[PDB]
Amino acid sequence: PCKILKCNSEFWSAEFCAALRSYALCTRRTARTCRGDLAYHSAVHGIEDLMSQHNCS
Amino acid sequence: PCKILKCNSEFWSAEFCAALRSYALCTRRTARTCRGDLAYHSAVHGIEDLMSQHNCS
Amino acid sequence: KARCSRKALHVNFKDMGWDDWIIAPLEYEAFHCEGLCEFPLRSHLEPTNHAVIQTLMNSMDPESTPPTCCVPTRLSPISILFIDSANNVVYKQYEDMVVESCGCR
Amino acid sequence: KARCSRKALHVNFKDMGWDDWIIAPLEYEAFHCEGLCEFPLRSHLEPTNHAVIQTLMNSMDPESTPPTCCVPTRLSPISILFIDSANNVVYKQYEDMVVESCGCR
Repeated sequence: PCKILKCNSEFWSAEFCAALRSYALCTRRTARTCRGDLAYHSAVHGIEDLMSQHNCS
Repeated sequence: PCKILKCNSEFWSAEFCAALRSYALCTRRTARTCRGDLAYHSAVHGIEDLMSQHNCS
Repeated sequence: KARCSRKALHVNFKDMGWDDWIIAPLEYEAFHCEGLCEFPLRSHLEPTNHAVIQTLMNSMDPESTPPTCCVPTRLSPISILFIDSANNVVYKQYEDMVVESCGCR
Repeated sequence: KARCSRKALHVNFKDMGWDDWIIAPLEYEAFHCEGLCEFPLRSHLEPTNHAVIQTLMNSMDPESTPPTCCVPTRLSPISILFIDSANNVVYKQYEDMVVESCGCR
């Protein structure tokens, strides 16, 4: 059912934030199925952290 | 039966080699029971290694 | 520079923004493992045959073999109450949540 | 500076003076684990809930939480033939001898 481990193998395997927003979209494409998996909420919060670190507008 | 894990908690918890020979005696006090345990042969060979490292006569 | 041992690690779900889905608890003691894994290994570490062999080889020649690492070898669960996808409240026993012993692997 | 992965580790029993009790084999491929365990964790690492949480916290603040470690998460056995105490030849399946996957713990 849940498939956040593909985003964990897609973003993690790939100066601007044109890629971090791609990871945010990868995680939000399954914004319902992974309500329970620790790795889903961990990846969402980590994307939030990296969003306010490299200054992404 | 085998009790080398006490020598692994006696020597490891305690300039001269008056203590390494004590570990050799601790291991040789059970020179038969632990014929099979990987940790016994590992400790014997490690005592041999440390014997020819700090120059123990 | 102390042996591989267990240390305090406090987990606060509010700090992680998981307040938006976790009901209770909001924080717990998880612990973490930290320390040197050098030869010889202690009884309470109770390691794997491979861990023993790798440690011994690292002791023989640290250039050809790197030391093992200090990690959790026994864990306990905790029970979390949350709201899942279908807007249902769930009491679930999540496993491997509290480090209970450390060892070398 | 690469991901937590499995690497070659050759084990030679003659080098360890275990020729005095091991009959066969005299050497085997054991592998070892090595690599960075940073956020996020890969699918093939398949880690523990605690490992996930500790990694995420290390990512948030590396000063308050240290990263997890790269260790063996699945191992296979090998069968060794030796002479024990009672001068008896024994074919024994020793477990956790060959690293088969690495992960973060």
